[PDB]
Order: sequence, then C-alpha cells, then structure tokens
Amino acid sequence: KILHRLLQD
Amino acid sequence: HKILHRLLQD
Amino acid sequence: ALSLTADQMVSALLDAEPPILYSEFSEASMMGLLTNLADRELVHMINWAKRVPGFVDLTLHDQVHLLECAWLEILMIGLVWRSMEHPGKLLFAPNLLLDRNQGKCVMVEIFDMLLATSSRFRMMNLQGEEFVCLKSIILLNSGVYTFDHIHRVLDKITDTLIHLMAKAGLTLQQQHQRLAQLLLILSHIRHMSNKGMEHLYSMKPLSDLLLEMLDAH
Amino acid sequence: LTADQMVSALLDAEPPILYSEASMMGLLTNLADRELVHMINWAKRVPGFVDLTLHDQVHLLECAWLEILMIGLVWRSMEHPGKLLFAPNLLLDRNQGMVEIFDMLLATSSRFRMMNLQGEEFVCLKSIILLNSGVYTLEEKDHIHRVLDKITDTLIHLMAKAGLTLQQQHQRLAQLLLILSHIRHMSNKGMEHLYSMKSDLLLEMLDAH
Ligand SMILES: CC[C@@H](c1ccc(O)cc1)C(c1ccc(O)cc1)c1ccc(O)cc1
Ligand SMILES: CC[C@@H](c1ccc(O)cc1)C(c1ccc(O)cc1)c1ccc(O)cc1
Repeated sequence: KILHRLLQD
Repeated sequence: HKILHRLLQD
Repeated sequence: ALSLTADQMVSALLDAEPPILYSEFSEASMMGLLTNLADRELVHMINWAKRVPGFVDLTLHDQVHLLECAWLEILMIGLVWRSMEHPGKLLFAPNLLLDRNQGKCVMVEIFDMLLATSSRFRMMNLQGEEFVCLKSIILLNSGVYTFDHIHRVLDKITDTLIHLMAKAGLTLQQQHQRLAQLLLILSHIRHMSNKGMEHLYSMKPLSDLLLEMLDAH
Repeated sequence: LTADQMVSALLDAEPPILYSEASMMGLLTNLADRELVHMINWAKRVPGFVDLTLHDQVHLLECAWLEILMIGLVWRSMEHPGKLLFAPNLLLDRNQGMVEIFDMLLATSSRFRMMNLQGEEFVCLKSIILLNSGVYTLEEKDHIHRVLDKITDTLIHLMAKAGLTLQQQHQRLAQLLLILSHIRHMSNKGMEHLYSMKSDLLLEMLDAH
C-alpha cells in the first residue's frame, strides 16, 4: 500500500 | 512438577 | 565433548539419531495424527538430547529450558530433512505423506514455509552429517539467550561443520559461505516454530508432555 | 564491490539516531514510525536491494522491519549495560518495563558487548537480516543469495584484518549469525504483542504479519 509509494521515489 | 524432569535423568 | 575430534563428534551425533516413527482426513483427525506423532517423537527427542555431546553437562534446569524452547524447531527441521527427497510434499511419517493441497485441512502457511526450507536443503544438497550438526545447534542455541559452556560446544559444532565442508573439497571461501547459508536457515526455522506455536496454543486433547511444552512458550 | 567498498557503502548508508518527545508505548510507536521512514531510504542504499523487483523489496522490508529496528536498538544500547537506549534522550532500564522482550534485548546487547561487536560487522548483520528474513518466503533468489555470500565474504574479510585465525573467523561468523535467530524470535514475540493491543506506515507493516 503505502510502502510501494515511498520506495518508488 | 514437570514430566520432563523425570525422562531426563531416567 | 570439547575433547572430541570432529570425526568423533559426527559419529556421536549420527549414532544418537532418533528413528523415523510411524503414525496410526479432516481438520480434527489430521491434528490428531500429528499430535500423536509429535508426542511419541518427543520421547525419543529427550533421549537424543541426552546423547548430544555436552548437553548432560548443563544443569537439569537448563536442559529443560533448552528442550522447552527448541522442541518444535527440532521437530520441524527433522520433518524438513525427511521431506527432502519428496519435493512439494511433507513426509511426517513413511505412512503419512502430505501434499500442499492436503495441508489446507486445518496450517497452509506453515506447510509452504517448510516446503520452502526442504527445497532449500535440497538445492544446497544438505548432507546428513551437516543435518545432525544443525539440529544440535538448534538445541543449544535457541534457549541460551533466555537463561558460557554452551557457546564453547557451539564453537565445537562450528569446527565440526567446517571440517565436513573442508573434507568434501570445498574452498575456504565456499566453506564459510556454505556455513553462513546453513545458519541463516535456522532463522527461518525459528520463525516457523513461532508461527506454529501460536497456532498450537490457539487450538489447545493434547497429552501432558506436549501441553507442558506449550506453556513454556 | 570490494570488501572495503561493501563496508564503506553500508556505513555511509546508516540512518540517523532519532530523538523522542500507554505512556511508554506512545513514545516507542512514534519513534519507530519515524525510524521506518529512514529505514526505507537506508534499504535502497543497501547493495543489491534496488536490483530486486519492487514487489520483492517490500516483502523483505515488511518481514524484517522490526528485526532491523530491534538490532539497531540493541546496537546503540551496547555500551549502556542494564538499559535500553531507544533514543539519546530516552534511556530505559529494565524496571521501567512486555518486560520479557526487554530482557531478551538486554541479553542480546550484553551478548554484543561480550563479543566486542564492531560497527562494520553490525551494518553487515543488519543488511543480512534485510535480505534473509523474507527470502525463504528464482533468478532473483540467486541474486539475493549472491549478495548474502558477498556480505559473508565481507564479514570474514573484516575478521581476518583484525588478526583472527581462520578458526576464530569461522567461529565468530557462526556466533554472529546464531544471534539473528534470537532477533527473529524477539521480533515475532514483539510482533505478537503489537498485534494484541491493537500511524499509517506502521499499519501496513503490522498487517503484513
Ligand atoms: C508441520 C506440522 C507441525 C505443526 C505444528 C503446529 C501447527 O499449528 C500445525 C502443524 C506438527 C509436526 C511437526 C513435526 C513432526 O515431526 C511432527 C508433527 C505438529 C507438532 C505438534 C503438534 O501438537 C501438532 C502438530
Ligand atoms: C523494544 C521496543 C519495541 C517494541 C516492539 C514490540 C513490542 O510489543 C514492544 C516493544 C519498540 C521499538 C523498537 C525499536 C526501535 O528503534 C523503536 C521502537 C516498538 C516498535 C514498534 C511499535 O509499534 C511500538 C514499539
């Protein structure tokens, strides 16, 4: 959820 | 007590 | 124990090995067979533990603590070992062999982790001499940080593991690399045990011995 | 990367030591939640991690985040016997304890102190935890195992440069990795209490277990 957002950039 | 304390010395 | 050579250490461990027991389905019967099997295995595990070099040197209080903390781990690594030559399936007993699909009776998360470990042992081509070493390490290590002699015996088994690897023609790099790979698997075995134990206390007719193991956790 | 380059990469990638502001659990959760943000950015700088797929990177972090938080805690608490240094302004003793977890962390900290754990070894163990905790749950696994083997060589490389015989090297390596089993144990038990008494990011972390 959240995690694939922060690590993507 | 505990069962285990018998098996371990016998 | 610390006086034993590496060849003698292995011979003691190989000779102390418990036999592969047999067993006598739904979610009620299936847990019944495994419980009956595990309870009979535990009696042999206790006698195996006594024969583990350096184990009887510990206080009777400590012997109980180590076994109480490591019993499911030891049961699992044994299971994983026997299931090695049976890909995609778990060999609980020669007469009790289950597939992943037959794991969803009660437990399917535990099955895939064990299968993963078994295929991991096979991909590493884990030798029996290495197996009995890992098992003894699990016994002496799992409860040592929840209480000096033990760390020396652990060091002895480390020397023993390397000796096997060195005698099998692996370079000094592959020796410590393989050593590392084997011990990191013990992290997963610990994980599976923790996940298994919370599940066992969820459902719990267990025996006296198998119940007393659970409250320890 | 060389062994020297592996260490330099990890050491420079180290997250900062953050500060803190039912009573205790509020602080720890707030602290862990802010640490998680730094852990993620630290994870990217761990050699070989970003080479993995985005799907795999999260599985590894979701499974190992508390282990990584705990070994960090254990590490900074090394030179403070009988106490846990959650933050430079938050040093807690055993009495202020869930205390079963505290005793295990103290035991691990005292174990690190007996072993004279070096920082260079710590960043290796921490990175090992990240790559190992979720790997047993095909060409990508070959890679992770290749990085792990690289970190193994790095650990051995460090020990040899400290004047340790090849026996002591092989013994110390085992000793370090056996501790990762206890760290896994502490994490699962910690995770077990965390899910019992229940920010945004930490929710995805807790629900993963
Ligand atoms: C992997 C199955 C494992 C298990 C554990 C916990 C679960 O929730 C489900 C399954 C099982 C077992 C492992 C190894 C072995 O040699 C014999 C049996 C088992 C042990 C104890 C017990 O009271 C019941 C079942
Ligand atoms: C050891 C305390 C640890 C903890 C974990 C689980 C428990 O049940 C009790 C305590 C704690 C923490 C560990 C390391 C770190 O850097 C910051 C904080 C913590 C993590 C997450 C969380 O939602 C709340 C508290």
